[PDB]
This record gives sequence, structure tokens and C-alpha cells, in this order.
Amino acid sequence: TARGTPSRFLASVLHNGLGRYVQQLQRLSFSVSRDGASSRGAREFVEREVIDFARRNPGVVIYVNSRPCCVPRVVAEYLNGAVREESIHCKSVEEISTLVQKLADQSGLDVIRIRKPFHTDNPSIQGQWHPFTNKPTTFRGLRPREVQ
Amino acid sequence: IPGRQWIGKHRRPRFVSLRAKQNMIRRLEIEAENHYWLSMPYMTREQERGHAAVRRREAFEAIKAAATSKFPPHRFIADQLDHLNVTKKWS
Amino acid sequence: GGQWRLQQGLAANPSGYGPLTELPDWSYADGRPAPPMKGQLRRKAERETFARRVVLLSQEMDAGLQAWQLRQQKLQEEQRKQENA
Amino acid sequence: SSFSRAPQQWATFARIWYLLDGKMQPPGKLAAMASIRLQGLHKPVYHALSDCGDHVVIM
Amino acid sequence: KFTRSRIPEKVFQASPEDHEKYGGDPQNPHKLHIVTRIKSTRRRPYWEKDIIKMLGLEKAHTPQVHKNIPSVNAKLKVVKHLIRIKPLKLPQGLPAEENMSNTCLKSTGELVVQWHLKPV
Amino acid sequence: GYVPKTSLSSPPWPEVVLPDPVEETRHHAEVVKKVNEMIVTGQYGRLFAVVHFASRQWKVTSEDLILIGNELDLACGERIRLEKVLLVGADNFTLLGKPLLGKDLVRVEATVIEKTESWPRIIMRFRKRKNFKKKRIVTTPQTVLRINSIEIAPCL
Amino acid sequence: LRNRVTDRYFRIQEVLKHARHFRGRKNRCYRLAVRTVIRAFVKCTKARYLKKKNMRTLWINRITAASQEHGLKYPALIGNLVKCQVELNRKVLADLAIYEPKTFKSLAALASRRRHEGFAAALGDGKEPEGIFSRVVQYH
Amino acid sequence: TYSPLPDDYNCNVELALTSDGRTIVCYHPSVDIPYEHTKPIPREEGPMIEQLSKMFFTTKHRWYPHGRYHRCRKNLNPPKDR
Ligand SMILES: [Mg+2]
Repeated sequence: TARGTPSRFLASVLHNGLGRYVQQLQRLSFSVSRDGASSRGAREFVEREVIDFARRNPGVVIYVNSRPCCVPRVVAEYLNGAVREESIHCKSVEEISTLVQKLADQSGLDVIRIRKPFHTDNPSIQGQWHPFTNKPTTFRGLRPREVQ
Repeated sequence: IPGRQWIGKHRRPRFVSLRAKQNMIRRLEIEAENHYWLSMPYMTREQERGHAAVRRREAFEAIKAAATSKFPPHRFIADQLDHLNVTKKWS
Repeated sequence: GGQWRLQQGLAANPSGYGPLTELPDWSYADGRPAPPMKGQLRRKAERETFARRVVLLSQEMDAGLQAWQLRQQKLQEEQRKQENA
Repeated sequence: SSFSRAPQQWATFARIWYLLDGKMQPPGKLAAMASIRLQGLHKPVYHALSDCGDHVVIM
Repeated sequence: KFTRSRIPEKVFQASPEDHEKYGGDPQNPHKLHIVTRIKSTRRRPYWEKDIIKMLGLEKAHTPQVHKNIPSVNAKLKVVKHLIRIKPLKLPQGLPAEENMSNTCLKSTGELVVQWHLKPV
Repeated sequence: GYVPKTSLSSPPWPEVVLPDPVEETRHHAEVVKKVNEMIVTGQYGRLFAVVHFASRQWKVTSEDLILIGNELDLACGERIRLEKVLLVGADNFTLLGKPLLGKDLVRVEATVIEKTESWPRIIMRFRKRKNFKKKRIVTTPQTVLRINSIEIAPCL
Repeated sequence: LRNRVTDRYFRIQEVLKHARHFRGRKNRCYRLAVRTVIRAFVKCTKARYLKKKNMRTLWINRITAASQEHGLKYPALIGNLVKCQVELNRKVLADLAIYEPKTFKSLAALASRRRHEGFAAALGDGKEPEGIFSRVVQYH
Repeated sequence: TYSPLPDDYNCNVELALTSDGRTIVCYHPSVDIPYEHTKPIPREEGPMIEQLSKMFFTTKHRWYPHGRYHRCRKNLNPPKDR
């Protein structure tokens, strides 16, 4: 629940869409057991789609480590230093190509609650409301019951 | 109020506002328009006799052919040999 | 404020029909139009089956009328060929 | 517009002293005017936590 | 005891004052109603709950075209307090299949058969 | 029909009289020529636009983030024309549609920066004394739209 | 005992981690903490209905505040912006009250001019030409 | 001469339609405050809390301290926006 969890505001990393779009994914690190039943779907991702994924995003360098693991992992590292290690244990090929394209779409910010759905840094153009908007001025600025 | 306000012999009095009246007078006007649109049938009972009997019979014969066509599904060598794949490895 | 909308023949909910929720929300900046919304495809599906069911009922009203006037004209001639011999 | 971020915040949440002469006025038409201002319900920057009530002076 | 209600026949005969108040014509009546549920079938008897599913009226404010034949009408009299009946007018003709997709039932009761989303 | 001036003889509101509609359509086109010529020379500063995107109205300026709560089926970095803009204000003028503005008047642009999922949102039901307790963790897919440019054109 | 439960520390800690910020003994002892975590999780989903409601009455209260600086009332503004076919919702109208108040002085002017065009139209009931801001843009 | 609002305080609202009727145009230039509407520049725990309620027009209850449980619950790195 939102009082038990932290929060943050809506933000991009380095104004990600203004000048150019920079893909925020930096690395992907797969660990797939060759003789191992849990990595049987992830072995086919390395077989089929890890060449095809590595040509849709050239700015992400991919590692396939292939050691004796019991639970295969993908360690997605982002440009701002956040590390998402998600577990692809006993997933199909289809559930990983959605898993890995989701890590290549998101920014490296926390998946804690976002406070507002909008973030303007210059939110007012006609001047923010202060109490003296929509009030009339009087002659010589006299406050009430001011004689001179 | 002596016991359980809205039940019993000595109930709590409830009164009608204009709001609850204009909610009720406006339901009555919607109602009375339906008395007028139900007042003029296009055919009579003699003209619509059997006028949808060819489609009504055909609709049930698709409900009947839906119900008499239950069976266990076909069972393949595909789903059985595909469990041998759980020990697929690399060389 | 929505009963003034019904007097003009607009929908009482402005998220009903009309240019606010039936126009496409976005287009590409290459100019090419978007693939359709999932709510507009569903709204066009319930509107084809309502126009499918208008025609089906409006044909069966005028197929049972023209079947009835044949049966009275069949049954006049069944009398007109029976006031004889 | 174009203030620095601290004096503009002092502009929006400053509190205003209202005079409200209540001679021959009913004390609940006086009350329903001051109670809007003491809550700050006449500011579009109203929020219950924001503490946006103003000073009312009823003579 | 609370039973079903017979609505007598001095109710569904329309006096000539009524054809001015509503837009109907006795000579050449309409072919189709648009029935729309507007009031819940909860706290209503089970025979009124059955007729509401029979007519295709499970969702409120969902319009439904029906024939103006005297048998469909007899089902409409039992649940006339839960519905709003209004005649399906067609300003253009009934939509042939070339115009079957770009139709739109307006709220006035009528079914326009070309529905662009451009002003006039 | 003359009533002497008592308290209830008059209404409490002042009898506001609306102007002559041939003086007023002439004064209207006198206004629109000013607001057209404030656009032709570029007298505006930055513009806010009020856009009916996904299901709701965002009030939107250049260079700001907009969090959508549904997946938009776009590659990240793809540029979008947001149609359906219904108010375009500047410092000195506004143009509001009826309901929407012309497509050849204002062009709002937006870029897909990121496509996240929401934080895990708990759905938990409980009824006392009934052994009824169900718990469900849902996340929604979300995109974030960076609005790049609100442009305007002299078509009034 | 053939097989007993070894994973029970990790089942306690799924419920105790959600209760860590509570008061008293409902953060430590699991039997009290499970009844408060449940009640906290029930309140969290029933507050998705009251976040939406409490935002709208806050928008309505901020619009009532700003349309009274310009003399109108809330119903005279909101109902009359509909008759000008201006389909701005309450969230945007509260944003124009605070962040762009020259436009809220324009929308309170549009709503009031349409309001005067409705008094001046419905006095001479019958055929009279509509006001400038009373024409509907019909769509077909 | 008709004014939909008394254009005296905020801006001079000019309303107009286009010749289509499909956009409502407003021109609202900002209002300068006149020079004549302006003035020139003029050039124990107990008694302490009573003297702070008088200064800021609060009650006494926001000046008493809070215990430790509320002090170390407070976020010290709050999410800054804008
Ligand atoms: Mg009692």
C-alpha cells in the first residue's frame, strides 16, 4: 500500500525525449544452464531471438554467460545505474521476448508509485494565481477605513 | 423513537421533499409516453401468426445441434511426445 | 450538465458518440493515421449488429405482411372457386 | 509570472485580512461569509492540509 | 396478496390529444421500438425479472430494437415501468449493406445511415 | 403595466441588455483579425493546450511528461500527433474549440519516452465472519508521453 | 513427524514486511499483524473509489472558489460552458483557475455571456434569433 | 458597450467567434496597475508558547514537541517536484 511503500514523481532521466531519444537500457546479462531443465525456454531465446534482439537495439550490449545455474536470470542494467534482475526460470520463449522487450522499453527509474500523472516544469503561462489576481485596485492604494 | 425507527407501530416519520416529488413526477411522464407508444401496433395478432416461425425453429435447431455435439476432444501424438522435450539440453 | 445535450440530439454523455470519442486520438507525425482503437472497433461491432438487426426485423415485418395478404387473397379465391358448380 | 520560486510561493499562500462590517446584518449571513474565508474556500489553491485560511475581522 | 397486474384496455387506446403531445401517428404507425432499460429489476418480482432477460435488456441504458407487433407489446406491458420506449425512426432508408458499418443510432430515436464525424 | 418602484416590483438583478448583433458580428471579426495578426507576427510566447487524449483531458505545455495508463502500441521514440486539442492559450489570447479545434489550426506533438508497468496494486476483498478473503496483485501497463511542440497556424 | 514446515519464516515475513510501519505490537507479532495488514489491504482497494470522488469535490470546490471571484456561481458556470459546446472537464477547469487565470476570466465571461443570452432568448419565447454564443455546431 | 465581466481587475476579456462558428476566440491582454492606485515606499516553555500563538495566530498545540516515534518517521529526503 502507498503509505507502506515509497513514492516518486514522474521524471525522465536526462530529458529523454527533448533533443533525442536515448535508449535507457545499457546491458543485458543472461545466465543459462546448458544441461538444466529450468533454462529450457531461455536456451531457445539464446538460440532463436538473442541475435534478433541484438539488432533492434545496438546501444544495448548483451551477455550470455551459460554456466551451471539453477534459476536462470536476466540482469538488466540502465544508464542511471539501476539494476533490475528478473528471473526467467521455467518461462517459455514467448514469455521471455515480452520480458526482455519490456526491460528495453522502460527507463531505469523505480517502479514505486508515481505521485501525479504529469510533470510540467513551467506549469503557468499567464502567471500563477495569488490572492491579488481578480481583485481591484483603489485610488492611492488606501486600505479600508484609511482616512488619508 | 421507541424501537427500530423504520419498522414497527410507532415509526419515524418520513416526509416528501419537492426533490423526491420531481423525481416521481418525471418518472410518471416517461411512463405515460410508453403508454402511447404501446398504443399503435403495426400488425395485429392475425397478421404476425407464424411470421418468424422459420427463424424461430432454425434458432432452436442450432441450440439443439449445439447440445447434441458434446464429445471428448481429439487426443494427439503431438501433446504426448512433446513432454519428452523437458530434458532438452545443449551440446 | 447533460439534458441540454439531449435536446440538441447529442448524447447526454459527451463521451457518447460524436467527435470527442469517435475521432481517432492520435496520428503519426509522419502524417499516417493510427491503427484503430480497441473501443472504436468494439463500438463499430455493436453498431453493425444493431444495423444488422434493424434490417432483419424490418424485413420480417414486411415478409409477414405480404404473406398475410396472400393468404387472404388465397382464401377469397378459395371461396370464389367455391361459390360455383 | 517570472518570479523566483520562493517569492511566488509567498505570493500564493499569503493570508489576507478581510473587514466585514456587520451592522444590521444577520449573524449567520455574517457567519456564512466569514466561514468561507476562514477555511480558505474562496481561493482556488484551497486544500485542507495547505492551511490556507485568511483573517476575517467582523466589526 | 401481491399478484400480476392486468392493465385494462382503456389505457393503451390513445386519445386524439395524445397525437399532438407525442410525435406519433395512428394511421401508418411505426415498425420498430427502441426499448431501453432505465430502472433495475431488483425489488421487482421474478416475472418482471424474466421478461427483462427475454427482451434482451440486461444492461441499463443499452438500447434494443424490437418489433411493434402485438405479442412483443404484451411483453412490454409487464415491464413498462422499467423501460423507455421510443420509435425507431429512419430519416434515410433502412441501411443496406453498403452503409451497414457507418450507421449510428442518435439519441433522438433515429438511425442516421451515413455517420461522418465532420460538421455541417 | 407600469408598477411603482417597490422592493418586489423590480428584480434584484440589473437589466443587462445585450448589444445589436450587426454591431457585434462586425466587432467579432475585428477581434479575430487582431488575434490572427498576433499569430502571423508571432506575438505569442509559449502555449498551453488542453488535449483530450486517452480518456481524459490533460493540460499540456511544451516539454512536459504525461503518464498514460494503457499501452499505446508504439516503439519508444516514435512521434505522435495528438489530435483533439480543445483549448490553445497563450499569454494574451486563447482559442477554444466547439468542442475540438480545427486540425489545420493547432498541431500538438508528443514522443513516447518509456513504456513501464505500474507499481503492484493490491486488490483484496474481505467479509467478516464469512471466511471470505481473496487477494489479487495487478499491475497496469503504462506509457509516458513527452510533449514536444505545440504549434499554431493563422487560420481563423 | 515425516515432513514439517521449514518455509514458515518466509511466510511470516510476507505479512510482517507490510506491517513494519505500524504502531505497537502489530508490526512484530504475526497474529495481530495479519489482521491489520488485511484491514490495511481492504482499505487500500476501497480507497480507489474515494480517491476519485474526493478529487472531484476538490475540483468543484476550487472551481466554486474561482467562479465567485468573477461573480458567477458553480452551476451557472459549468452548465453554461456546456451550452457553448465547450467540453472541458472539472480537472482542467481547476487547472485553469490556478495556473492560467486570464483564461478562467475568459471562460467565466463566455459562460456568463451565454447565460445572459439565455435570459434574453427565453423572455420572448417563440421565434427570435439566437445569440452569437448560442448557436450549436451540429455534426453529421 | 456590453461587458460580460467587469473588466477592471484581471484582464480585458474580448470574446469573439470566427466566421465559421467553430472556434471561440478570446483576446485577454494583461491589465497594468495604474500609477495613481499605488502608495509610495515607507522607509519558560509556557510564556514562550503563549507569545508564539500570539505572533502567528495559531493555537498552542503546534508548538509543543513530539516524541521520538514521530520524529524518526518523518521523511528527510522528500520527493522534490518542479
Ligand atoms: Mg431504537
